[PDB]
Amino acid sequence: MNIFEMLRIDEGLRLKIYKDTEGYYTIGIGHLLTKSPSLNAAKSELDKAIGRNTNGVITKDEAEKLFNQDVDAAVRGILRNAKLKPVYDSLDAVRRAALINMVFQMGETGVAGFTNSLRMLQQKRWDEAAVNLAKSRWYNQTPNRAKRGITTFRTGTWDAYKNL
Ligand SMILES: [Cl-]
Ligand SMILES: [Cl-]
Repeated sequence: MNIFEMLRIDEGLRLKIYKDTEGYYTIGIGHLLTKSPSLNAAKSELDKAIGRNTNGVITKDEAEKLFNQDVDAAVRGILRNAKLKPVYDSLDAVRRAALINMVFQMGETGVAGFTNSLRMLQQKRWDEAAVNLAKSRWYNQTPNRAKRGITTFRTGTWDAYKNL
């Protein structure tokens, strides 16, 4: 298991523009296009992202290319973030993947906001961090996904994703 396989399980793959859990236009493997309510605005962002007149539909390879870019960006946002970097550096390989997943899902800003949980993860207080992570809009709005990430931080294994 690795970050790519992990996120692909969590986000799925869709080749036509769709609306995410928050109702925002997205495509591919969880690639957010825009927060705007306009489909045209989404189609325009899509074309700009792909480099061609897509008409709201992309191919598998194009989906994968956005994905590779998105993971890369997530990793880079963590390393440039003063609050995130130290946490990430302190963690083992499996848990690092969980942190990338959260950033990919909620942005660097969103995660950096989990001040207390981050401090607990840095301290390696797994059970405590897991309890703190659950006290969030993130867990209440997308519980199954959040549970998978929380278990990963708790155990340091890929258990929550094997079978999926
Ligand atoms: Cl882009
Ligand atoms: Cl969920």
